Amino acid sequence: LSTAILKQKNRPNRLIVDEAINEDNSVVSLSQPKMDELQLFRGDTVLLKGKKRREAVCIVLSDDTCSDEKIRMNRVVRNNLRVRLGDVISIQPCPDVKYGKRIHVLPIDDTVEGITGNLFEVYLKPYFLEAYRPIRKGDIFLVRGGMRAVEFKVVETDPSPYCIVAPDTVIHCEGEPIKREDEEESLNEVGYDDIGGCRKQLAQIKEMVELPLRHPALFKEIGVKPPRGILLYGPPGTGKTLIARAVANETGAFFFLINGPEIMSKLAGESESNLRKAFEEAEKNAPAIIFIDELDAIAPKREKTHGEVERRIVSQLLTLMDGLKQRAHVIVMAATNRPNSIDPALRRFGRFDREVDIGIPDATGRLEILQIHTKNMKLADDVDLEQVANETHGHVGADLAALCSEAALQAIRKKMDLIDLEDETIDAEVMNSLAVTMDDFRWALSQSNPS
Amino acid sequence: LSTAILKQKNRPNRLIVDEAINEDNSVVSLSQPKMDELQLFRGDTVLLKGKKRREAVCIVLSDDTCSDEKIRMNRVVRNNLRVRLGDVISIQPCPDVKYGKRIHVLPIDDTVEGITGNLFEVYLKPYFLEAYRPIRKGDIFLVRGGMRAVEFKVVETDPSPYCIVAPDTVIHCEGEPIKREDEEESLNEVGYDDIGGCRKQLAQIKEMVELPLRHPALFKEIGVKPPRGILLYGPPGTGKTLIARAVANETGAFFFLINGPEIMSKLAGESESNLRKAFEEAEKNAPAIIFIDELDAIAPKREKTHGEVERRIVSQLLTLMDGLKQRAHVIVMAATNRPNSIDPALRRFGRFDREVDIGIPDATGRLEILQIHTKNMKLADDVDLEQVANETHGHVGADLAALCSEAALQAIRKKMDLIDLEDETIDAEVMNSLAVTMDDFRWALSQSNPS
Ligand SMILES: Nc1ncnc2c1ncn2[C@@H]1O[C@H](COP(=O)(O)OP(=O)(O)OP(O)(O)=S)[C@@H](O)[C@H]1O
Ligand SMILES: Nc1ncnc2c1ncn2[C@@H]1O[C@H](COP(=O)(O)OP(=O)(O)OP(O)(O)=S)[C@@H](O)[C@H]1O
Ligand SMILES: [Mg+2]
Ligand SMILES: [Mg+2]
Repeated sequence: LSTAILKQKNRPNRLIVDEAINEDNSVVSLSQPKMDELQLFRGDTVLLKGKKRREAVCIVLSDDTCSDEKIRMNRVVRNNLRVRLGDVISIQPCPDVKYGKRIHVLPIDDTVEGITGNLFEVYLKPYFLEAYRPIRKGDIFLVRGGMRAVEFKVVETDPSPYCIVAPDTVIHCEGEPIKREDEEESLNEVGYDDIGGCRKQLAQIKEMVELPLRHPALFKEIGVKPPRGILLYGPPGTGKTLIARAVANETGAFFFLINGPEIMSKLAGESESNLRKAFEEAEKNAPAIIFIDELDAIAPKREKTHGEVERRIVSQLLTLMDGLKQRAHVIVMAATNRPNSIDPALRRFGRFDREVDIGIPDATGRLEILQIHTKNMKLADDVDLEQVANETHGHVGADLAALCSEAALQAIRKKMDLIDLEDETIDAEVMNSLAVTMDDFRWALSQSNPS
Repeated sequence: LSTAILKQKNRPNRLIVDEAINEDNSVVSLSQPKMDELQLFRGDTVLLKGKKRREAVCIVLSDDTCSDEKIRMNRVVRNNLRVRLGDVISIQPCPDVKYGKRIHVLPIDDTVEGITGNLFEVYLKPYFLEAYRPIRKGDIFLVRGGMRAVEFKVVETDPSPYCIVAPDTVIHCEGEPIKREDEEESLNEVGYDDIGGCRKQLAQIKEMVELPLRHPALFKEIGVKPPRGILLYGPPGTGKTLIARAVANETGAFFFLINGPEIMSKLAGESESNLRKAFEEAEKNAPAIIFIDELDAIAPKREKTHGEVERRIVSQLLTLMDGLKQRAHVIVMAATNRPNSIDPALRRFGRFDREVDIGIPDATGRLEILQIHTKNMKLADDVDLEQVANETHGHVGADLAALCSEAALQAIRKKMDLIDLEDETIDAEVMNSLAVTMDDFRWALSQSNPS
C-alpha cells in the first residue's frame, strides 16, 4: 500500500529461472510461444540482468519442455547472474555486439593445483573453437578438458564489456591465478535482499536516491526539485553501514564512499583534499551517490568542538554540500548513531534535510534477519527461528548476528573433546556431522546482552 | 562443560614422562606393546613435542621395564622439551631427516671457567664419533669429558632445524660462550601453565584466537565468521600482560606486540607509521595475532581527548581494524584495566566486539597462583599455602607476587646480623641454610595491601 515501490511487476520479459536441459554455458532455453512475443529469433545473442546489477550474455534457443514465463540456464549462468533457481530476470535483445579483438582470462587457483601442460590448448582452444561465444567482463565459466574441469574468470575484454569470441580473437591467459577467496567475497557482497526488517526505510531510500537519479523527469514534469542530502540514523548496529554496502552494489549510479574515521586519520589538509577530491570525482562521473559513513566523526558541533583543523572540515564540507549545482545529479547520503551531536547547520534545508530513522526491529524483523544470517549455516531440523525471534526482544541486527556466531561456537564446542587443538588436520567425518542444534541456540540465548 | 577445549584427550601417542633408565641424551624408552601400536621400529629417529612449542629429536628403543602409556627420557631431554616428570608429550615419526652438512655449537659460560685445551677434541669429537645423533637447533645438551661435564647449545644447523650428525658433518664451536643468564630467562619464558585462576578465560582465548587460526574450516563448514577483535579487561594487575606473554610464546601464529605507552612516546606521525607497519607486518605473515597492551593509552574517547595528533591515532587505528579483509586471518587482541574510557567506536560490532573479563581470583585461584610463584623458591616444610590462600582475600596475581617477594626479604632479613652489607662475598653455608619459613609469610601477610 505504501510498500508499493517494492512489489515488482508482471512484465513481458520477466522470466523465472528454471534448471537447464541443454547443458552449455552460452545457452538459454525459452518457450517458442514466448520467443515470438519478444521478437526473438533462434541463435540471437541476448542480454540478461540479474541481481546486484549483475549481467550475463548468452545465445537463445527454443525449448519444447520450457514454460512460457520460465527460462532455463545452467549453474554457471545462474552464478554470473547471482540468482538461485526460482528467481526472476530481465531478458533483452543485444543486437549490436561486436566481434572480439582480444581477451584476457585467468584460471582460479584451487582449480589448477597439478599439471599446467598448456591451459589454452587443453581447455580454452577447444571450448572456443568455431563457437562464436558471447562473453562479458567478469564472467566466471567452467571448462572440462579430459581429466579435469577448470574455472576461468574473464579479466579483460576488447571491446569492454562484451564481445563475441570469433576465430580472429587473440586469447591471452598468462598471469597469476585468481584467488578463490576473493571471488568468494565477490559472490557474498551484500544485496538489498541481505538486509532485514527495513522494508519501510528501504522504500524511502529508493524513493529519494535511486528514483531521482533513474527517472529525473518525473520531478521535472511535476515541477519539484528532489532532495540531495539523506541522513540515516539509528541506535548502534542497525545495518546503516550494511545499507551503505547494498546501495553501492545495487545502485545504477557511480558510487563514492567516505569513512569519517578514515578521513580524520589523514594529515591536516590531507583530509580537505580528499573531501574535495570525492565531491569532484562524483560530479565528474554523475549521476552519483556520495556516501559518508560515521558522519558524526567529521561533523561535530563546530561550537562544541575543540581542534582548529577540526572546525575547518565542518566548514569545508558545508561549502561542498552547498556548492552542488542543480544540474549535478549527485545525492549525498550519510549515517550516524548519534544524530544529535552533528552540527545543525548540516541539517538545514538543502543540505541533509531528509532523515531515515533505522530503528530497532520488531518481532518479524528479527525473524527476517535470523533467516538472512542462517541462510548459509548448518542447522539441525529441530531449530525453530520463530522461537528465537520471539525470545530476542530488544536485539538488533548486530545482536542477532552475534547470537548466531555464539551458538555456532557452542556447536563447535560440543565436538571439542573429540578434537584436540594440536592436530594437524580434523577427522573428516566429524566435520560433516557438525550442525547448530536448537539447544546450541538456547545456550547462546542464555548469554545474550543489551544493544 | 564449557571448559571442554582445555581437557586434553587420551590419544595413541600422548605418553607420560617417566625417568630414564638408559642415560643417553639421544635416547627415549618405550614399551614394546606401544612401539608396535605406533608402527615404530627400533633405532628409528622420532620427533617429540613438549610445552611452549618446544621440540626434541631422538632415537627410539624398547624398554621392558617401561609402561605402555609412559616414556623415558633423561633430564637433558626433559629440559629441551620444557617438561617436568609426570607431564605428557607427543611422539611422532620423523622419517625424512637429512644428514648434517655443518653445525655451529657454543658452550655455556659458567661451564667452561678453567682449561680450554680443545673443546672439540676432549668433548664434542667423542660424544659424536660414529654416533649418528639427531639434534635440533636450540638444543642444550651435556657432555662429560674426563674431569668435567660441559653444556653446549646448538646455535645453528645446516639443514635447519634438524639434521643427523654423521662423520661427514663439519663441526664449528668457535665463538663467545653463551651466557647462562640468557638461557635461564629462556627456560623461564611464560607458558600457559604459568597463569593461575583463569581456566574459564584461558578457555575463551584459545576458543577465540588459537582455534579460529589453527582450524579455520570448522567455521567455514558451519558457515560462520570468527570474531577478529578480543578485548581483555580487569582490575589492575590480573595477568592481562601476563597472558599477552604466554600467548606469544605458546601460539602457533606470527605474533606482533604493540605497547600503548610505547606507541605514544613516538614523535607525531612516527606512531602512525608504526601502527600501519604493525598491521602490514601481520598481514604479510598471516595467520597472525596483533596484541595491543594498555589499549586505553592510545584509544581514549575521541570526544573527551584533548590533543590533535591524539585523535588522529584513534581514527588511524579504527581505519586499520576496519581495513582487515576477510581472507586476512588476523585476530587483534588487546587489554586495559580501564575499559570504560576507551572510545566506544572501537567496541562496535566487527571491531573489539568480544570481551574477556579477567577478574579478581577466588580462594582456589590464589592457591593456584601461590603455587606457580613458589615453584622455584626455597620454602620450609612448615609452609602451608592453603592457609595463605584463605588469608589473602581480595588479592590479585600481582598482590600475591608482592607478598612472596616480601616474605623472601623477611627471610633474607633474618640472616642480616650474620651478614654485613660490606663483605665482598657471602658465607657459603648460610646461603644454603636460607629458606622462607611460614613465619616469614605471616609477616608479609601482616603488611599486605588493597589491589
Ligand atoms: N537490518 C539488518 N539486516 C541484516 N543484518 C544486519 C542488520 N543490521 C545489522 N546487521 C548485521 O550486523 C552487522 C553490523 O551492521 P552495521 O551496518 O555495521 O551496523 P551500523 O548500523 O552501521 O552500526 P554503527 O552505527 O556504525 S555502531 C552487519 O554486517 C550485519 O551482518
Ligand atoms: N593470573 C596470574 N597468575 C600468575 N601470576 C600473575 C597473575 N596475575 C598477575 N600475576 C603476577 O603479577 C605480575 C603483573 O601482572 P600483569 O600481567 O603485568 O598485570 P596486568 O593485568 O597487565 O596489570 P595492568 O592492568 O597492566 S596495571 C605478573 O608478572 C605475574 O608475575
Ligand atoms: Mg556503521
Ligand atoms: Mg599490563
